[PDB]
Parts: sequence; structure tokens; C-alpha cells
Amino acid sequence: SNTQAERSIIGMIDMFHKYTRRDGKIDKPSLLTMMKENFPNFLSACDKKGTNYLADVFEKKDKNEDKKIDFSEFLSLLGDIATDYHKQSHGAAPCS
Amino acid sequence: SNTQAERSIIGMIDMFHKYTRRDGKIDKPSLLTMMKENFPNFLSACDKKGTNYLADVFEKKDKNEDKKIDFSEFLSLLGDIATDYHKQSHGAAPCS
Ligand SMILES: [Ca+2]
Ligand SMILES: [Ca+2]
Ligand SMILES: [Cl-]
Ligand SMILES: [Cl-]
Ligand SMILES: [Zn+2]
Ligand SMILES: [Zn+2]
Repeated sequence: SNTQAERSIIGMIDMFHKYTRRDGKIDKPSLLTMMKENFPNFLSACDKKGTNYLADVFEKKDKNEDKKIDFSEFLSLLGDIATDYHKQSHGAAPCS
Repeated sequence: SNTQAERSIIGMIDMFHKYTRRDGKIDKPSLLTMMKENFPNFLSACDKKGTNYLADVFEKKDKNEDKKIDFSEFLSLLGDIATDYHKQSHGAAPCS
């Protein structure tokens, strides 16, 4: 029986696999769809602050500039999102 | 209403906060406890392969050698765990 933490991690792999193309990477329109579908409250908190997270997320996370997001770059994105939530838990405003 | 993905991320912050000391970092015995409590099936799969993940995890993840695991180093650990699960989902053996 997996724990909540283990299920969470497995769920992130399964989420990545909803959006990959045949080359095992996520293209730009698919990454935006993934964000809208899985992080809509995160995105809404950004909006309220005047920030359109989807304007630049692909360009910021496509570190090797191959116009795809691979699993390592996907993990980096999740780490950015987690870092925002962590800042919020310390009293920061969202999407700072 | 948060989504499953957003709840997962928030859950990782709350998990980090179960184990921090006053300086907002996780010390070595606490990190091992966190692993045993939250990733026991992950650890058991390692064992079966002949790998004791807890022998070196602290030393591998304490990148700045301050004898604490801060949030950024905690995210790196989660990314290692996710990368293992991702490899498994592609047919690799666990804890490779
Ligand atoms: Ca890329
Ligand atoms: Ca450290
Ligand atoms: Cl893939
Ligand atoms: Cl903290
Ligand atoms: Zn994959
Ligand atoms: Zn904290």
C-alpha cells in the first residue's frame, strides 16, 4: 500500500505522461493545457497579482532551448510551483 | 477547490514542515525518519536490490555541506525519487 507521499510522486509521473508526445517530451501548447488543467488555482492567484504565468513559463523552463519540456525540466517547473507554495506558507503573497 | 496536483504540492510543503527544526531545515536523523515514514515502499524496493538508500542520502543531498537539508535540497531529493519512479514507468528496475 503506497503512502500519500509515494502516491503523490507517482501521480506526477502519470500527469507528465498525459501530455508527452512520442519523443517523451511536452510541447508548448500541451504544457499550457497541463497548467490550466492541473494548476488552475495557482494560475488564478497569479492573475489576481497581475502575473500571467503562461506568457513565459515555456521559455523559462525550456533550459536547453530544444522547444520541448523534458522530464527534468518538468521537475524544475514543479519545484518552482512548490517554492511559491512554500513562500505562501511563510506569509508571502501568492505568485511572488 | 484545489486539484489533485495542487493538493500534492501543498502536501509536500506540509510534509517538509513536519520535520524542520527552528532554522527551517531538516537535520540528519529527521530526514531519515521522514524517509522511513513517507517512502517506505520506495526504500523496500531499494533494499531488495541490495541498496540502503539511507546510508548516503543525507550526504548526497546536503549540497552546501551545512549539515542541514534546506527546502531546495529537499526538492532535489523529491526529484531523485520522482526520477526513479519515472524510470520504473519505462520498464527500468526500481532503485536503479
Ligand atoms: Ca527542453
Ligand atoms: Ca544543506
Ligand atoms: Cl516520457
Ligand atoms: Cl521552513
Ligand atoms: Zn516517461
Ligand atoms: Zn518552511
